[PDB]
Amino acid sequence: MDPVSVWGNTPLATVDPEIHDLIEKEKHRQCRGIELIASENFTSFAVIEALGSALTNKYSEGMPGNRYYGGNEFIDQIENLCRSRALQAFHLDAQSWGVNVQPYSGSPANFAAYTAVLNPHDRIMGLDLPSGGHLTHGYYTSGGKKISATSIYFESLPYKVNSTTGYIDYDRLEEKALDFRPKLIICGGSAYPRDWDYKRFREIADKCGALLLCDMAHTSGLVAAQEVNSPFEYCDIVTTTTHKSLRGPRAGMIFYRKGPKPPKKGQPENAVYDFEDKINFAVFPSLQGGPHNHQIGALAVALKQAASPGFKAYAKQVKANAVALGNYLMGKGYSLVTGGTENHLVLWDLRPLGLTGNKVEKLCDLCNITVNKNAVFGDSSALAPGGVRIGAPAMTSRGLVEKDFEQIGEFLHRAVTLTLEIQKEHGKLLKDFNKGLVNNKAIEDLKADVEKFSATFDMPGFLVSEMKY
Amino acid sequence: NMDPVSVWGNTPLATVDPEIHDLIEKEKHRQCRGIELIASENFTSFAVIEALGSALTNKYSEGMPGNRYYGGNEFIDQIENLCRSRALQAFHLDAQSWGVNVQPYSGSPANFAAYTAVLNPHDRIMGLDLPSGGHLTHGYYTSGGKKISATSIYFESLPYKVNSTTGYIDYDRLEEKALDFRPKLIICGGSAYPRDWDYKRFREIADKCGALLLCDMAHTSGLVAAQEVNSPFEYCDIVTTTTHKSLRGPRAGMIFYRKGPKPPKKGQPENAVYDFEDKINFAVFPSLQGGPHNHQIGALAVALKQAASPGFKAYAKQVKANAVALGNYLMGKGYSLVTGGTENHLVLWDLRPLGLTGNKVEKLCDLCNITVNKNAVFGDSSALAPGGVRIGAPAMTSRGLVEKDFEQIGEFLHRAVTLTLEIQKEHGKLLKDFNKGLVNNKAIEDLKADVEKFSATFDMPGFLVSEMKYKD
Amino acid sequence: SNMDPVSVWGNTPLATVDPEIHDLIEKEKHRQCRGIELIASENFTSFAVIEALGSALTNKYSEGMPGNRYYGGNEFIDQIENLCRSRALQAFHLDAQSWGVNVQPYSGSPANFAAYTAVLNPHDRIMGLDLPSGGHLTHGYYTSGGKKISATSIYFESLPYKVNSTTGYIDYDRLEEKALDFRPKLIICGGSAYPRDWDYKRFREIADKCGALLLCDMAHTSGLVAAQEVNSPFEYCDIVTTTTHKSLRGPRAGMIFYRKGPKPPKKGQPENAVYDFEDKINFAVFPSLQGGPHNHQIGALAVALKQAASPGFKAYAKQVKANAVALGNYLMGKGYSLVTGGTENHLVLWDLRPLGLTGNKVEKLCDLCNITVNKNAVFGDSSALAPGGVRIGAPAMTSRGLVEKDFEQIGEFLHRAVTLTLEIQKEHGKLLKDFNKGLVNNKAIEDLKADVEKFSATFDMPGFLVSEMKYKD
Amino acid sequence: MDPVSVWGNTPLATVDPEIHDLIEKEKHRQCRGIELIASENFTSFAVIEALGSALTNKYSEGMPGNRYYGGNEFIDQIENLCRSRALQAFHLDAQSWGVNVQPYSGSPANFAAYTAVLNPHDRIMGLDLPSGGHLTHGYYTSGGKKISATSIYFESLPYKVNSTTGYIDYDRLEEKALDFRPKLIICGGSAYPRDWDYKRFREIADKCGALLLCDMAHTSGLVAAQEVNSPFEYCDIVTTTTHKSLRGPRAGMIFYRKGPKPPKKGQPENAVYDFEDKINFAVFPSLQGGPHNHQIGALAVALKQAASPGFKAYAKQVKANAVALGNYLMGKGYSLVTGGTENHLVLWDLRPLGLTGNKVEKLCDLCNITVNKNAVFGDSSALAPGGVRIGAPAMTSRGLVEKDFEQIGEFLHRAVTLTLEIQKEHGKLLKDFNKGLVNNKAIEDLKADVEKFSATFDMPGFLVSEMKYK
Ligand SMILES: Nc1nc2c(c(=O)[nH]1)N(C=O)[C@@H](CNc1ccc(C(=O)N[C@@H](CCC(=O)O)C(=O)O)cc1)CN2
Ligand SMILES: Nc1nc2c(c(=O)[nH]1)N(C=O)[C@@H](CNc1ccc(C(=O)N[C@@H](CCC(=O)O)C(=O)O)cc1)CN2
Ligand SMILES: Cc1ncc(COP(=O)(O)O)c(CNCC(=O)O)c1O
Ligand SMILES: Cc1ncc(COP(=O)(O)O)c(CNCC(=O)O)c1O
Ligand SMILES: Cc1ncc(COP(=O)(O)O)c(CNCC(=O)O)c1O
Ligand SMILES: Cc1ncc(COP(=O)(O)O)c(CNCC(=O)O)c1O
Repeated sequence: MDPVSVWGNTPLATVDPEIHDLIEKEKHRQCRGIELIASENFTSFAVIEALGSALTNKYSEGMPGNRYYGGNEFIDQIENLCRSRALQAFHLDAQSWGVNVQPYSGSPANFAAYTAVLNPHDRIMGLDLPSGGHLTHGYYTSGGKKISATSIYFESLPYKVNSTTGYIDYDRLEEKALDFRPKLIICGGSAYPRDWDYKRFREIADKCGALLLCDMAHTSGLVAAQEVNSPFEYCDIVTTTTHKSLRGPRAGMIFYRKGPKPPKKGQPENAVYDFEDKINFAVFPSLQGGPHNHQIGALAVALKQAASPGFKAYAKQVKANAVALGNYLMGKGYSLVTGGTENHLVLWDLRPLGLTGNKVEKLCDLCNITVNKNAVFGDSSALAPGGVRIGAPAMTSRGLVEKDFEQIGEFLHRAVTLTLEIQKEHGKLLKDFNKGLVNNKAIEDLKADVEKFSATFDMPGFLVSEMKY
Repeated sequence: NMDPVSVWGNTPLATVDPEIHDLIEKEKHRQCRGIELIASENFTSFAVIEALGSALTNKYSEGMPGNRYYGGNEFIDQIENLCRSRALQAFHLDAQSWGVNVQPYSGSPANFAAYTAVLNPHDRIMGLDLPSGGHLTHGYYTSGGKKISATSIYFESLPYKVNSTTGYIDYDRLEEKALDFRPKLIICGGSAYPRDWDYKRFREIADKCGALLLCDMAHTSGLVAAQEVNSPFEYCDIVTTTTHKSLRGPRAGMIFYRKGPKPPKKGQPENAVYDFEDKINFAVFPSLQGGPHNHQIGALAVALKQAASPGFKAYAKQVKANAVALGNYLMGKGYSLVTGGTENHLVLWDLRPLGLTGNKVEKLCDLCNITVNKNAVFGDSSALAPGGVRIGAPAMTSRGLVEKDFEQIGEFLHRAVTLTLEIQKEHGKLLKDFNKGLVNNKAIEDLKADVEKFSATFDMPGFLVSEMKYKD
Repeated sequence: SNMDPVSVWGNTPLATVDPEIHDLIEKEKHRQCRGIELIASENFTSFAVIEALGSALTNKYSEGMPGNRYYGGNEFIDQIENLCRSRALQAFHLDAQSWGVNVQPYSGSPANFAAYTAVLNPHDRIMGLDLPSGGHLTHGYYTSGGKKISATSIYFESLPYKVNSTTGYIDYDRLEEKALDFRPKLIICGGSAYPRDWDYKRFREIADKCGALLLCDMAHTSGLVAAQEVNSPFEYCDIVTTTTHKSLRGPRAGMIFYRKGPKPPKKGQPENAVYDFEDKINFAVFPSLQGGPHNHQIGALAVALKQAASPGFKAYAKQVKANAVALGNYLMGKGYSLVTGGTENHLVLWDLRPLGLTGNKVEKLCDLCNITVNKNAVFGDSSALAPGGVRIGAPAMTSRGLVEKDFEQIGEFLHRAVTLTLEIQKEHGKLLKDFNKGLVNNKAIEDLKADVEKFSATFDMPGFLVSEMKYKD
Repeated sequence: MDPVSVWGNTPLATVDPEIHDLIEKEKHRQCRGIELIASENFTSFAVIEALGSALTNKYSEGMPGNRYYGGNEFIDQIENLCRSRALQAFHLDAQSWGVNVQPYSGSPANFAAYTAVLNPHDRIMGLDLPSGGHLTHGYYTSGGKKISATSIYFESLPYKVNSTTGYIDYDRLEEKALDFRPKLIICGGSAYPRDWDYKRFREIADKCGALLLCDMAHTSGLVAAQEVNSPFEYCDIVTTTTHKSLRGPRAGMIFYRKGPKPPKKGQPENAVYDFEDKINFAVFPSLQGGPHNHQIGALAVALKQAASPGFKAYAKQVKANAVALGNYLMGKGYSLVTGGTENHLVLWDLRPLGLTGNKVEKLCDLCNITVNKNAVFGDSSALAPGGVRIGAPAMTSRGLVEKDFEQIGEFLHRAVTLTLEIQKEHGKLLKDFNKGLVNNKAIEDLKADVEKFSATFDMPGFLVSEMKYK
């Protein structure tokens, strides 16, 4: 065999220079560009140290103090600490709320949450994907093609935003819920630029007999910082990712109510919530196997970080940065969904200009401007949807303030002005528009300007001064 | 006022979070000061860990390489491409005949994705019964009818069993059951089965009943990569696996699927090609998962390189030799091993002839720094107090232990079980009474000290012991 | 310990084998011709139909299709079933290369469940008219409280469409909107208490927009359809189901019509594409859902389908519609509220809530007066026990020969019944147990029963000779 | 409009001469041949008079006293009498049993019974169709094709008879039930020639947690006459048709337990059965609409007839006739599944002779001998199965006794010998064999002998001229 030191203790740069080289290049990409994917962030080195740790070695199926394996003395303390810090980060009373921190990621957390409270084929309603909801909110297409497993194993009827204002159509939602009678109503979304009227969602849920779940994955950092409405006030269950605005590792959690139910006509006195055992069982043994304890430890670190005054100031800045970027784009005459934002992102409708989102995402990516084409209301094609989604969390984490985001706006303005000029000269068909991308001097200049701008800012997670490139 | 970036973002865990830092340091200590015998556990390499804890965690990359839903994946695509190519290479697969998806978060998501790819809800599956050695996700429901795995809720499961006396898979009963039940999918591979699999026979059975054949090689994938056990790829349509067990990688999953022309079947169009790739990819994303965890994928690409090396082959040989040597020691003491030995990395130990349940042995061992898990054995209904303990060699073999060290582990386990027997005789079989013997017990203290001394004489992969906070 | 002679058990009349059942049937015969039968789904079928219904045809097992049976001995059963199917196509003026029919469903609800089983997998999506809006149980009925009632809401995923709250007409825009979000595999039209005709053309437009199959359940108006007195669903629907005992005036049975031959031009469908319903629908009926056909029903149905094709039957269906209108006009001449303010078919749906009444009260008092109706849900109802309406149909009494002025008398009898219901309620309270107290020893109920009976006995009765009947007064 | 008397009172022979002629030809066919379909019977004129009556005109959804329509004063009394005569015919205590008599037929009864106690995709086990079970007992084929909706809306795992004895393999049933964990186990069958160990079925159901349902459709008449084991002693639910050995109209019935549950380790004290409301709801409003009241009335007549001493003697004779036919066939060296019968039918395995049942059924049909081809153990083809099923109820109703059924045995022996000869001349292929079914002198002679034989017997189901006084 090989001595332990050789295969087991040698650094990555020697054991696997090919992968090491690719990681170093990805590290250089991350701080040499403008990273505007609304679901991305740059997590802390401390989170990354817990992530890449011996915690990966441990099997710990079960719950702390009730495991299927020996050896979990410290894994249990880690998971317990993570759970308690999660309640604290979101200002929850442990007698009123519990949390499962084992979901591998956001989509597993939602599927487990649904499995906990729903039987196969029970009805759900979530925000329609083109209106800003997530895949796992029951997404099938307007052509009736079932995409998400949440529209396969359950019966989805999505609700939509107002086609002209972009705000959730609460009236239609209530009418729909009353006809369809969902077992579960989901709120929260992936590309909705406004806050959520959780009070109205509760009102509606109560009127049709549904459970109410909020998926706060995108805004969970703003929620912890109390910079947006808290779903916990009104929802039975709250799921979330931990890697977005929360700035943690890639993981999920499922919060659930505990204790006495609020008085409701038709329900016994002393009625208590009964989510905890079902939610735990749905994560394990129903759906997952071994928890990823390096994720839980990393999560515990990020949850402590999210409770700090500094994180709260970061969340304020994210919102202020998104507003300042949005105001810049509208000041150039561009069209934002709902005409502004209340959170970390803006949804920018490109159809009034003539372009689809893949065109500007492709050109932007050539300029080290990382966005993602994103569905907008009415869209039927995931290849060429009508908009781009831009978020502030990632570059806010690198220290940027409003003026820097106005310069980001300026770069996007240039990128889109180039996009239209390439379209007005080489056509609207895709491959014909690709022609204007090869050896484009204005792209190279925009790229050079973007790299120059990006390199002026700090980078969490790792030392620029030690990276290979 | 926002924190300066370095203050929250560039400072070490030791400073940002002393509590978690200390707990990770205690766990690192616990990992090298005991004997780790959980068959599904391993100690992965520092190189794997360096990729796992990396900026790769920052990137959203839904889709496939070259077909993503986000910009910025120039290097993610190369890493995932590399990871998939090394996966095929590790298992000696022709890329015209096999593809792989390396995005599943873990083994259970890999299986549920593979099922979702090829099955509609409520379709029929057949896997090894859990008390016979099969995994949760192979359709586990209890002998009392209680649906446990979601793979028994969203699909219709009919488990097959081992022979009640011999402990080997009853292939005749499996075929008879399969022909009556008519499953869409037959699953092989196990979690607590100590023998190799007659995959050729599984193929014949699957052909007779029209079923797909999937092997879950999570436990033995390391031995398969080293060609130390039967390869499921010769006969199975689909192979799922985890990567953190005998394969010694990160925690992740992998789905392998055939590609290219299908073999001849009467009633098949000629020039018929497999059609798994698109379905399997689609099942993983956008059907079930969201963003890949690229730090896992990167770490996996590193582990797959390490598993394709001569030293890993010799590791896999040693793992098997250690399990055998340990099984022989235990059996020499009169202990019952299911199937009377092993052909892989684990032994399944039936404690019932001793008048013991595995939770008692597990608890006592844990106090002695011997880390095992209680395990169901044939006929068990209690997951709380099943009739067995399961012992594996991958983890301690990765620390450099050879047969004589595993005979020593056999003796420690012998002492552990003898002690458990003594506690029970003094205080009683009830768990509340038995626990009364676990407190201030000098022989537990003594066995623990002996285990810690033995365990401390071996190297540890993954981190430098000279660097750890708790060296004593 | 000996076997009875065959004739003793097997050839003796009901009147001697079973005096108690014979007497009860004689009392039901008396009941049927001595009151006013206004249940919209009831009719009085012919003696000829009844003679086929009670026949040796009941003795035969004939699973399968004519010429492809699982039993021998079907030489004549095959000819009867073929004649029934061909007469079914002819009664609805269907080209046999464009339409086929299955005449084995035991009744209307089996017919629908089979039609759905043929074209749907379990949990597939369906949209039918909401029951309080006029749709049938088997059209996906679950309550506004979310309780699944019909198995069609258990084995399939239902989303009902509704009428406009104020007008009572189907809200076609809301249906289209709902269909586009819900994406049903099947849209159902036809109803049980919808008093207007159906815009089948619009249903086809909606169904094509969402890629759904389109099925019409014409159970209630099938007689009016055969007579070409209402819109024909066959122009626009893929599948048409129906009972045969309602306005069609036959036995209790069901039928499933389905298209055959080339499919009309649709972008995305291959050229030379043909319908593929026949095998699927037959298989759903048998072996999937039913066992042996009820050949006495099929024979009787064959008789009814011949009778439905006659000039006299078309005149019947015109008189049914004229009678319903005359009755509706009389009722709203008194200020009563009919849903949609009138009718285009055989029934009216009478919303009693503006009177402060529920249908179960009116139904109970009517029954005591020999006026046979049924309480019936109206828009917004949640209670099947005490719904807000009563439904009145013309088919049964029209079959006894009643014309418009007779139906205006019926309206007056109904007006008197509702007035008495109001007085009993005013005097005895609105709670059911208190209202019931006013139904005992009530002279006006006695008087109205007497007037109804004397009116009722002035008309003929199909199905049996009143001159042979045991209870002639 | 036609006067009422023209369209509505004129007899069938004038309104519709075509259908009248076909019915008359069918009556002639029924009394001129030998009717051996085990599921067929000749019902009484009294039953038929109730079936063809003004009861067909009434809508009566709901239960007696709780209808969705007015006017049910007398339909309620008819249905109540039907239900109580159903309990009486099967010697059931009304405190311990209820019955729903609205199922349109046997298959509707079973699907409703299952819908009452099962959720979609719940697990059931019934006797495999080639082993003798019914379509509605979860039938999918050995090639895995779902055939019955009971294998589509529910999850079926059939249990089989012993391959070599033809008797149900109870040990394998138990083993299967323990592995599969069905919610419902069904017993009773369509082509099983032996009685059922209901005691063992109860033991197996108690052991795996399942409800136990008997579909007694084929033997219900023998059950009412207490000539076979009663399923009611051990089963939670008993479904049945009424038109087979029970000699009634085509209808279904669902019996269900009521009252205190028998002592069971785990069940709370004072536990009561809770089937009634669920069974009623499953029939209506879940699955059916309006009851067919003319069937309910005709059923009430048949149930009174089934309670009689003469019907008990009929049931004895059915069983004696099946035994005598079975012994005659075996005496010719033919193979019967299980080597005999304990009920009304014999299942005849034609494979040892190189024959499939469709050939025998076709030939027999040409000779006015009405049988049905029938699957036997191992069969995959429904078109050309391995056997023929022969039943005694119908001929017995015409007064035939053991010697008459031995002559039937001889006609069957002649028919099969004649089939084994048309297959030497013409070949095993259907289209080939089929050529010998035209201008066959032996077929013609056999048909004439069968005719002469059948014409010597009485026939129920028309009115006797002397009784034209009442
Ligand atoms: N053969 C085999 N052994 C194995 C596993 C496996 O999948 N297969 N496991 C990992 O792969 C662990 C055991 N996984 C299990 C998880 C839940 C239950 C179970 O029956 N849970 C019920 C009862 C709980 C109780 O009794 O306290 C429940 O959760 O309610 C059994 C085994 C370790 N050993
Ligand atoms: N054991 C048993 N015998 C019985 C019946 C039964 O239900 N069970 N039957 C009454 O209860 C009749 C047979 N009923 C059957 C109906 C359909 C199929 C069947 O498998 N049909 C397929 C194959 C068609 C073909 O091969 O041509 C199909 O319809 O697609 C089999 C038997 C008479 N004998
Ligand atoms: C055969 C098999 N398949 C899949 C899994 C699941 O892997 P994850 O825990 O990553 O989901 C396991 C885990 N079994 C763990 C054990 O046997 O102890 C397994 O044994
Ligand atoms: C609202 C929401 N919920 C759950 C998830 C799932 O997280 P995972 O990818 O870890 O499964 C996402 C991810 N959406 C990513 C994006 O909006 O770009 C999300 O936006
Ligand atoms: C056991 C059994 N159960 C139910 C039925 C169905 O009855 P209906 O055909 O009325 O739906 C049958 C009919 N089997 C007919 C035969 O054996 O020939 C049956 O044999
Ligand atoms: C539209 C419609 N479809 C099907 C049926 C069912 O017929 P059966 O009862 O034979 O199952 C009805 C009966 N409804 C009766 C009524 O409206 O009063 C109906 O109105």
